[PDB]
Amino acid sequence: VQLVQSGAEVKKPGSSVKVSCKASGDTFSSYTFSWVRQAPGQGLEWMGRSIPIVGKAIYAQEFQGRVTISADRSTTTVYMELSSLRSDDTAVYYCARDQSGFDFFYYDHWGQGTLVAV
Amino acid sequence: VQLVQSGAEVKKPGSSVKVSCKASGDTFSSYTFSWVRQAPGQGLEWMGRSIPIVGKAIYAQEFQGRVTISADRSTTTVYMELSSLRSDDTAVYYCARDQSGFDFFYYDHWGQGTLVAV
Amino acid sequence: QSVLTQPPSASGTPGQRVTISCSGSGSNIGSNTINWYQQLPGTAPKVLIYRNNERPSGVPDRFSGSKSGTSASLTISGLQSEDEAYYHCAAWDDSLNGPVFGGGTKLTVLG
Amino acid sequence: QSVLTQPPSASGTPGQRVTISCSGSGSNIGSNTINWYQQLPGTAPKVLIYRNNERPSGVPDRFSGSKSGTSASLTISGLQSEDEAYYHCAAWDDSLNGPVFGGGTKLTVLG
Repeated sequence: VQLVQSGAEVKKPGSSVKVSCKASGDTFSSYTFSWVRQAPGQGLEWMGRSIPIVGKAIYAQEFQGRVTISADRSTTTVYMELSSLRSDDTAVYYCARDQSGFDFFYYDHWGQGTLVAV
Repeated sequence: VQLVQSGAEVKKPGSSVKVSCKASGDTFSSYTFSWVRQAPGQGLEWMGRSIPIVGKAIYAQEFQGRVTISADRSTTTVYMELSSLRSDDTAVYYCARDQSGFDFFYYDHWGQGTLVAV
Repeated sequence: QSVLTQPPSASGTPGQRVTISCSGSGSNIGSNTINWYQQLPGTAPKVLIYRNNERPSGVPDRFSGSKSGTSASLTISGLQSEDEAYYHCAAWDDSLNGPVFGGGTKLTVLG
Repeated sequence: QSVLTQPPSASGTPGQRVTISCSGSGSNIGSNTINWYQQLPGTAPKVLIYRNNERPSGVPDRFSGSKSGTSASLTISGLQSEDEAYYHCAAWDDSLNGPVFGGGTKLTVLG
């Protein structure tokens, strides 16, 4: 699992969020990449999970519908966009293959991550 | 839902206490009063729970008898009789409507109360 | 005497948040929700928090309650003049097959 | 801000055993297993303990986890210079119906 992720981005508050997570060396149709952010000093913070097949997704109860997670099987990528952009958003966004059992359940291998400063 | 209980009762120890609370502006058949013991400035204590239909009732786990239930649907009234009075019986009777669900269980409201001195 | 162990008395100034804890057993608290009752002195008791997650009749949302294991805690953030009341825990018990009740905790308003 | 609470930073001498705590309620700790992740400073997090008992082969025996009711303790043990990392306790939460994580503890290697 090479785990490809986009670079660090600082577009400022009220702008946009871009987080592409590319699968590599594995089958993406059975491997998803759920998203976790780290608030400084607050540890890991769950934001959502994706299903490459069908297209179903689950978002954090705290987060609104503004967070948008989708998957592209042809390019084997997971696309995450957050409409909200505030000072609290500043975090490093990490997406991980979800373990095993067709890989939708619980985090094992996080990628390099994308530090977003807002 | 307004419940009207009897007034202050003073009774000699070892005697019998008759106390009733009335149903007003409601379906007495579909309402039940589960009597609750209440010592002044002290924790509540369940006595019994009855139903107007058939007349089935359940009493305190500690006391197999002690208190007898009766219910009259025509007068929409519930009567409680206590026997073998003791000094510990100086407390209040609060009745109680039974929340929802055809009003056979749980507690929602209470009658003004009936203070008894033994 | 009460199965549910409540403190006998408590104090609190207006405006602050205070918790009251009642503990019971796993058959009545760990297997059933607890119900918190409030009772102004000299008056009939009312219901403050029920099902641990809702208020029966639009009761001030500043009131709250939590349940964990065999323990429950009522937290109120917004102390006010007529908050002096007796607070009770109630829960069904399968071993006794009846509603077991707490010993009642008096919340007062300090000067 | 996280639901699960962890110490901010626990330090110990090399060779010594260090305990990291994770406290919560029975909804996520009592009802669901506790797991411990570690991330080295500047590196992606790697699994340390999952389901409180099994480890992913490479992990040495020093790292162990214990769960008691609503509390969890990870005894890292055998402190080495590379122990310095952020430690996060994680569990499924039924109230939130999702993964929840701890506040994170910064292990420090003393001289």
